[PDB]
Amino acid sequence: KYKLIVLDLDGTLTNSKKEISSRNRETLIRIQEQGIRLVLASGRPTYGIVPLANELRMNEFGGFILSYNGGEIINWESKEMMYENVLPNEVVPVLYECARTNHLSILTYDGAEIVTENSLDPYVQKEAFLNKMAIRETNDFLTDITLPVAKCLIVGDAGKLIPVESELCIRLQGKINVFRSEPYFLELVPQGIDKALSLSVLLENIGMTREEVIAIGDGYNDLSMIKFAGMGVAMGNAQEPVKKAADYITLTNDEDGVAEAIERIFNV
Ligand SMILES: [Mg+2]
Repeated sequence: KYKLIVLDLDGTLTNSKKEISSRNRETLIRIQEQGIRLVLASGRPTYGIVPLANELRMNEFGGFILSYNGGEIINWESKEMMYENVLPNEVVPVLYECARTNHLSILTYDGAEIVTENSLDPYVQKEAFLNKMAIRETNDFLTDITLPVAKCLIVGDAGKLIPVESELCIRLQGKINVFRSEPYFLELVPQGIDKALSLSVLLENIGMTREEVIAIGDGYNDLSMIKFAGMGVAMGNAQEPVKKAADYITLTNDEDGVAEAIERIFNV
């Protein structure tokens, strides 16, 4: 029946320490050794997902990474890029100028580094810590980044960040996707890009149907993929409308809710 499991990271696969428990790690290696393919799907840049993919040995079992909210899909065994999307270059100065005017930091990603004009902003430091990426600070953001980029982030207290969200939603005329993940992280990613849409592109490419997929997540950004999957699973710490949309509600991330769901579905 089921052939593929898609997992969100923060609040889902990882615990409150942002680590993968021994139980989740061992159940996920087992189910892959048994032939089930794993997908990690996250807003994180690819570099922030890689250590986890390697810990789960996905490079050995044909796993996929869906990074940047679905903007990139990579086969982690072959390292072949299946789906790639970037922001229109011409929108980047508008993002920069809005951040500047609202005195908030903007960042983007350039290989192994986060690039920003303020490496001392605690929210920039938060994103770097989470993704284990060095920060390269610049005084000329637009000159010092390598374009095109898969995504930018504007960061700051929600009270200051929400009006930036509102202003860019209006000004950008739908040209890119604008939304907050954490309350202090404003995601700026290509138009249309979300986890379910990108999952659907993966399935079409590998010849699978959505009835063959389990998706597990917690946040409103996972709602669409939990509905799309044949078996949508909400974490016990999920948003209430996410729980209501799911086919199954599991335990919290800290309670190994991923392993508890997988073990009820498969015989490991
Ligand atoms: Mg999450």
